[PDB]
Amino acid sequence: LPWVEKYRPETLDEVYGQNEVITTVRKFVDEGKLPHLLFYGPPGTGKTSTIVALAREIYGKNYSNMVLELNASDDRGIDVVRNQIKDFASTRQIFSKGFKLIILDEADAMTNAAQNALRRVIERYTKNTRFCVLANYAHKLTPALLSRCTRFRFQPLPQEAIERRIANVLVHEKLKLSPNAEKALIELSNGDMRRVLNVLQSCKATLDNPDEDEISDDVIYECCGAPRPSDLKAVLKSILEDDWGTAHYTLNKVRSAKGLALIDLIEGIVKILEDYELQNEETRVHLLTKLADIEYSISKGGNDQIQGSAVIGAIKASFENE
Amino acid sequence: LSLQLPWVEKYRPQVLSDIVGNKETIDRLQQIAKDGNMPHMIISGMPGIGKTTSVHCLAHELLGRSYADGVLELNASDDRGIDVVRNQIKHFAQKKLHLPPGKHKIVILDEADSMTAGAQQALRRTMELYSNSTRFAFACNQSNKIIEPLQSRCAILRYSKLSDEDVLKRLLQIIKLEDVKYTNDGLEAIIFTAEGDMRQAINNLQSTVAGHGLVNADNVFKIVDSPHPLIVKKMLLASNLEDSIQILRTDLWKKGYSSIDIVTTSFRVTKNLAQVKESVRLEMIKEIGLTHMRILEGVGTYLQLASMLAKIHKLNNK
Amino acid sequence: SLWVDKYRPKSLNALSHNEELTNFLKSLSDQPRDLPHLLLYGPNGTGKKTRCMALLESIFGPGVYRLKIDVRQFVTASNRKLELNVVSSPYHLEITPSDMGNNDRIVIQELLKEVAQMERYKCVIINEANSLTKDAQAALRRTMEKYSKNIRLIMVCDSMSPIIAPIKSRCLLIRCPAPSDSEISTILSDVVTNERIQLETKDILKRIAQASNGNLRVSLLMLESMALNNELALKSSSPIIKPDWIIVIHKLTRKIVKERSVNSLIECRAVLYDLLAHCIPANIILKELTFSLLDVETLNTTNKSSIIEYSSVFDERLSLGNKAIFHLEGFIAKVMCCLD
Amino acid sequence: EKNIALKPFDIAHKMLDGQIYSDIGSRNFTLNDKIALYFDDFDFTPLMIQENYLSTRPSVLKPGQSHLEAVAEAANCISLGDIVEKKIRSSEQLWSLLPLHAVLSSVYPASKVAGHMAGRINFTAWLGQNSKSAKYYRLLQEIHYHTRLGTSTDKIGLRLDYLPTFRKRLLDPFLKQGADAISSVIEVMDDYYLTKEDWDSIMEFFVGPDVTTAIIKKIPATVKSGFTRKYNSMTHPV
Amino acid sequence: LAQQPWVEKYRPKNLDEVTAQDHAVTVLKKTLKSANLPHMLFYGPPGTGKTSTILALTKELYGPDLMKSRILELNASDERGISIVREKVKNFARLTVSKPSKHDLENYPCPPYKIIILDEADSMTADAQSALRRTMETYSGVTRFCLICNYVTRIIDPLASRCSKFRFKALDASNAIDRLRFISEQENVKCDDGVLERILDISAGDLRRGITLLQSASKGAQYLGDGKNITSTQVEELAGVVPHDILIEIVEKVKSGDFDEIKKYVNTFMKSGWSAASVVNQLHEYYITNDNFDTNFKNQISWLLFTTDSRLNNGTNEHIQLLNLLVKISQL
Ligand SMILES: Nc1nc2c(ncn2[C@@H]2O[C@H](COP(=O)(O)OP(=O)(O)O)[C@@H](O)[C@H]2O)c(=O)[nH]1
Ligand SMILES: Nc1ncnc2c1ncn2[C@@H]1O[C@H](COP(=O)(O)OP(=O)(O)O)[C@@H](O)[C@H]1O
Repeated sequence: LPWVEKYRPETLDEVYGQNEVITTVRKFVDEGKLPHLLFYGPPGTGKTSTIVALAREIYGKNYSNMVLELNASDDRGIDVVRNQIKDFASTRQIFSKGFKLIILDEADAMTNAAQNALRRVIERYTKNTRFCVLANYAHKLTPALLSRCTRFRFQPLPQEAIERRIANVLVHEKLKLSPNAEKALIELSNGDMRRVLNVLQSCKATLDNPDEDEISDDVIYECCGAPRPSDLKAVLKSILEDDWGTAHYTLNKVRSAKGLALIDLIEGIVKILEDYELQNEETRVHLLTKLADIEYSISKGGNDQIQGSAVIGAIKASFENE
Repeated sequence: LSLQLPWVEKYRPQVLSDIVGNKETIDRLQQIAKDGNMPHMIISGMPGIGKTTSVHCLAHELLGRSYADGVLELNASDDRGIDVVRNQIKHFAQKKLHLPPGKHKIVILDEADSMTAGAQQALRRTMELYSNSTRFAFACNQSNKIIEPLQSRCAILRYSKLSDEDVLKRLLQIIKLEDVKYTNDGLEAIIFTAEGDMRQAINNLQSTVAGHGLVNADNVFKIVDSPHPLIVKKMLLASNLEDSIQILRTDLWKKGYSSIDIVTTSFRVTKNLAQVKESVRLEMIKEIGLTHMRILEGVGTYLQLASMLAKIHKLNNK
Repeated sequence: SLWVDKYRPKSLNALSHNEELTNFLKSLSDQPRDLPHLLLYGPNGTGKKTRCMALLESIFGPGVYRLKIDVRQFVTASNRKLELNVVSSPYHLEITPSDMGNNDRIVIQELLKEVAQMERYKCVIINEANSLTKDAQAALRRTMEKYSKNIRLIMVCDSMSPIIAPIKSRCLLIRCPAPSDSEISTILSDVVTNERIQLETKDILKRIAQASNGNLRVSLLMLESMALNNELALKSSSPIIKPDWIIVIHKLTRKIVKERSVNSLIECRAVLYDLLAHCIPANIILKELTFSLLDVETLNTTNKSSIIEYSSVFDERLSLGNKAIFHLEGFIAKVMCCLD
Repeated sequence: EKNIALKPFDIAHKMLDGQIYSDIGSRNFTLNDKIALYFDDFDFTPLMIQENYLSTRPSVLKPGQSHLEAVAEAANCISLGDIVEKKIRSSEQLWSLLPLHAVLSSVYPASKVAGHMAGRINFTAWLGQNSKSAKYYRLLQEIHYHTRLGTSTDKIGLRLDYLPTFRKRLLDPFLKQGADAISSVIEVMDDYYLTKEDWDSIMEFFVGPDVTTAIIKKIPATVKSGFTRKYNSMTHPV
Repeated sequence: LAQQPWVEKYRPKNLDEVTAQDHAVTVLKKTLKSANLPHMLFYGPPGTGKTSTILALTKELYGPDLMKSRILELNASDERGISIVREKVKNFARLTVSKPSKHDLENYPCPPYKIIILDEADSMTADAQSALRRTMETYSGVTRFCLICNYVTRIIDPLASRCSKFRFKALDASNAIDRLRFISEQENVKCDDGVLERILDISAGDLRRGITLLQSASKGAQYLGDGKNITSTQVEELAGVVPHDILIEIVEKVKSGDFDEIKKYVNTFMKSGWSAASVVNQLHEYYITNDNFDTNFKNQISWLLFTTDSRLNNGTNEHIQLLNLLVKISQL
């Protein structure tokens, strides 16, 4: 079984907090003013567990007949899920009273047309059906769909909570993790517990020694497929200190041998440069503006070698200001 | 269990006098209701401003009794079928009903501009065939997208974004009806968040009342999922670029706020910086809009926000 | 029967300039069965379409010139109706999918699939391949992979840079340089001997070749225009005849250089509106205006550098905008500011 | 009724007023009010601003700044606003960029050249010119379809290169020969499947010193009658 | 038989025929020894042997004949979008597994699953990769995925976690030139001195593009029936590469700095039909890797070349952009 299914926060106690959403939804139900809800935030915060707990509390024993759980992104397509929703909302039992809840998961994966169709369905069946929409990013949803639903945002888990959960997973799975590897994993996951669990499971799988070996930060970075900080630091040092030929050769060699895309290299270098203590502010201004221009140009295509040399020149020229 | 009735649905306007914004269009619709002769009309404007509500209120005003059965609502982009909705329109129009001579059955179609030229021609033929019994209302975003014959036959009504005064009046009416306890800063915060969006303003008011009971700035911004305007203001007005980048990195990017929300709040806050000269504000708005354009094209990274802050700082200190 | 069209070479033996390219095309027609997909790129009016048609005539015979024109109707998503002008022969098809805008992908897919199903093979000539959208070019690559048995594409473009690398890898790149002034003079001399045109001296043909800037079509049409104006007797003092829009643009350049003010800018706007309304493309206007400004002898190096920089900026803006008069007026205003 | 047509004029006059851009005017009429002015009839406001921003006498000029520099900056911003409008109205439906388009097309260029109106607020000429351009492009497409078999060119090449020589071959002979040139003109038309409607359409494309309206009007009516009679009296290729 | 592309004609047949990818081949051999084959992520410089190695592994797994039925080859960048690729994968998985014969079962391991190869995976968007991960999870019982890409960092973390990653080293110049020389000798291609080196330089070490260019040059030399050696000018012509003499002339015109001379030369140059993008690329290569220019000059010229390339990528007039670029460099 996947490690995401295990250690799932199936109870409100395992929820990191932010129970204000739960209390507000409870008061909405009590006051008879429950709107179409939209829960969004980092994956694995427990949105599904929170909404199923709310549904259990609201209805009681009659859960499956009044609550329908669906994934907005599914292999059967838009027509099948639309038919499911329409037949669930249209049908009424003998004891039909109140409202019926429909939960959609991973709604951000739908196309714009599917989202518009879902919005129309929500508007049509709003008399007796209340929709709860779950997504990872609210901005990926169409503005028309966002207007119907009341937005609730889930904050990312605090680093201490993530560390505690990681320690719990490690002690349950009998895995020994280096502190550098743990820091790298926390940084890469940026608060996504699903990413943490997937990477930990894959790293355990890849070890030649299933239990005795220690997972290093190198293994974590290989498993995620992410630019190692050492490579980016070497590239930045070569750019800042070596002449143009050496810097050009080093950048091309590193980002071709290690398979680092130029945009990921730019992102990593910007992350590293933020910790520098620059004497002149014009250095930072030029760095940020030129690197953003280069990244935007990369998004549109263009010549890759020219863009790499542009990165080298932008970094070299800014530091002339010291 | 009990029934659910949100404030947005509860307080949607019914009569034409309930609508607050678009004074000229509402006056024209009231005149049409008064003289008892509805012509074919096309209503156009930016999306999400509630154009269909105006024609629904017009239908309610015209049909004193036949409002329940004399109104048909359809969506042109609905994939149930353009031919299907056209056949339904034909069936509804051919279904005569007892009415005073000056009135007609009303059909409201949404997203008319997205229809093809052939579909618009077919609808024009249908409207001509049943012009004696059923009148048509087309809701579109771009008026020029609708074919020329439909524009010439119909009367064009233009719908614009609601001003902050109209939103304030509607919110005050809802508060008086709902005995909501509030503060002036809270209503200012709600209006600031919802830029002319009546639905979003009402939803935020209801959510704040449920969550905290008192509508003040802190409670409103706790309920509202956008970045807090004070944080964005501190980021924008910081005299040191390091301070601005630090505020961004710590309080907005690491807090999970999307880049779209950050740039939108930056645009809103910059527009209202009264103590900054308006030329400087316009330069800052231009930079914020450039980064917004970059984000909407799929870049949307942290580096774009950092560059926006760098350019704004360069403008601020001259 | 204009002289540019009456004396167009109808066969590979009738070509007169770029002998190496003619020999290469003759070699291609020697093995029709394994004909590669072609991509011809070069300056406008140099003979690319003529050479494509001559190669088709070499492969299939003179029947390629029995051209009939038809309109094909296609249905897109959401049931949009499209019409594409397809010039056909019993052996080849000619299409300009860029005329359909962003809907060129579906048109290309449907038409190429239909032609492959109907069919040793049938040649499809795609004009202005450089202006095809990237999705259309990907569809073209897919059709090249799928229907290489029955479809051989001959794409013609003026610049091969907008063409995507996957298409470039699967096609034979053919470079068509503009003819030299000597070859243009020879062609014009052949035309004037055929049409019995008096010449005081052959230097008139050299002047026409120089004024045409390597555009053979323009040179032939200019020769015919000059001959008609002088009653079929060209003299050494006969002025070079330029098109109406070029004269208007040169007048605009003189106006901009002479007076730099807001009123001058308003009148420049009126001129630009006149040019755009009569089917002069905005990019053409910008290029001609820029290269007329750079030829003014009273301007110094700084002025010309500023002019070319502003031209580059506003050309990029033209390629990304909708209302062209906005960008043209911005460019003219910037140039007026820089000239002061 | 008529006030609807006057709304864009009122908005353009108000936005180009130089009083609302001074410090006191900015306090009394903030940036929110200006963007709200844009959002009143947002279809025509950018067009009106682009039309009328050269007709002002600026009072907001910076020290050492001329009127020409201000209009250059305004034109640059108007071009950027046009790019933003294209990206808004395209299939992406980026309607969240409307305030940015407001600033880029209406408020900022007005800020650069705000002042007294030297003259009258003229309606935008871009709509009529766009309709005219569309009509002429349709005519050029029809002519190109008729003449595609005989000419080796694209539509733009037909406009830029072929049409002047077609003028020399189709209209010039009438001026010097009169009715005697009808046969040659008809022969040239037959070689390219040009109908008399196409002959009328071709002469409308010329600009500058090559305009043909007065020249055609000056042609004797007998020559035109003979031309149309001879064309109608014989069969033509299709 | 009909003529076949030399790219697919000279692919290695077995894993032992992969030349320079010792590490990846060793790890794949160890994985093949195990009965379970995980999802595979192949990454490295282009034209290093990713597709060749995965095809050789498939041939060893299934056999020469059964391989065709068990393999679906896709290209995520070639397709219209996510829907078509995922529908094709769904149809391939729903299709019944081919029946292996007695010979196939006894001579090769013949694992029950079917291998799906997706080329240019890094070109997919994040949504496309997430949908691909969902599809892989749905049909993980009977299909094993292989993702071929140049940059592993362009693949999202959830999708990259499920795949064991194999790193392919860039081919050394000697090995690539020896492979090209072997291909030329096998196909009887007469090449002059430095022609294969020029082909490799033009292809930037990409052996796929190098082989394609060599085959095109061979065909062109076949058309020109003089029976002479292929020359570097011909391969430069076939790749759309501006000759070095024209580049030197451009450099000299920029060095002199006269605006009118530069404008005249660019006007003459645009009539020859050479691609402006190739000129910008070769100017970047010339100036950046040149020891006769100081750091400040290269700092400025990198930004100049970047701006010109960005404007050229927008579909602009090549003449104006090239003239602006050349004029700006002359002022440095
Ligand atoms: N006499 C002669 N004329 C040529 C030759 N090549 C091109 N032309 C002329 O150039 C004109 C335009 O060539 P065109 O087919 O439009 O080439 P393209 O527009 O560049 O693709 C034709 O009308 C021909 O008359 C040639 O080899 N000999
Ligand atoms: N290690 C290698 N040994 C021999 N030939 C190779 C090697 N790598 C690539 N090639 C050659 O490259 C050609 C195809 O390259 P391919 O493997 O498709 O590139 P990619 O690595 O991008 O998939 C084949 O003809 C093959 O001969």
